[PDB]
Amino acid sequence: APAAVDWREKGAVTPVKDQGQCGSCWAFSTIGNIEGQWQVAGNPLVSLSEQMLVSCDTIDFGCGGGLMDNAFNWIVNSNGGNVFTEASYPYVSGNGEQPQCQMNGHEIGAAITDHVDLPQDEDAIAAYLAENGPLAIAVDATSFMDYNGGILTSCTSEQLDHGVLLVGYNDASNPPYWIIKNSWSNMWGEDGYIRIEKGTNQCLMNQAVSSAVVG
Ligand SMILES: *[C@H](CS(=O)(=O)c1ccccc1)[C@H](CCc1ccccc1)NC(=O)[C@H](Cc1ccccc1)NC(=O)N1CCOCC1
Repeated sequence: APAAVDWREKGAVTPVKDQGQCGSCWAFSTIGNIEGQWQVAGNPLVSLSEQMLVSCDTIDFGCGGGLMDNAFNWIVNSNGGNVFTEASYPYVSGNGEQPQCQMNGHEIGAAITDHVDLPQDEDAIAAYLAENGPLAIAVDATSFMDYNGGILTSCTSEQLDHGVLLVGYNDASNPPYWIIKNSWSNMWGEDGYIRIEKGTNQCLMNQAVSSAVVG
């Protein structure tokens, strides 16, 4: 594994989004991972549709919550592997509205075939990230609620309750850190991102790391 990687610099990460007043973090985590896997496979970066998941994934609960594992399963087993573009199916649940599922002639932005789980092992996660692109992860978000910048070192690490996107790390820092894309707009945190220390399982970040498989 290299000393640092930042997939934003490598072209695999779309702008920061805003889930709004909807518990759809799990959909943003899933979609962010697919956006990265699709780009790393050699396709142009394209923003994909969280709304598709919020409205159409019948395993998960829309704004009531969900799991990235379920969302990847729904895409593959119920939507033919297809993921619609954000342009085709824009996000409208930010004020809590939850319209019926559309499905119908939507532009297909990406396709996946499966998903994989990573071990609860920060070194293995870093190596896989560096080779393969941004990863869906779960965290305890308790300490995110009052984040105002810098690197967390004493994150509350009690119970997973939020899905986010792991986009990089930097070991050449006191302390080493992960770089995480949140879905609370670009006004939150460090332009929508948070850094947490790497190597002390901050916020339970190692516990539920996954990635879609393209091709
Ligand atoms: C998204 C997290 S958040 O940013 O909205 C948030 C909210 C409150 C505290 C901390 C973070 C989402 C919020 C769900 C919600 C809905 C209404 C009111 C309050 C909270 N969280 C989830 O969807 C979590 C994500 C998760 C992913 C992977 C592992 C563990 C958790 N999942 C979740 O709540 N469930 C999935 C399983 O079934 C029931 C609930």
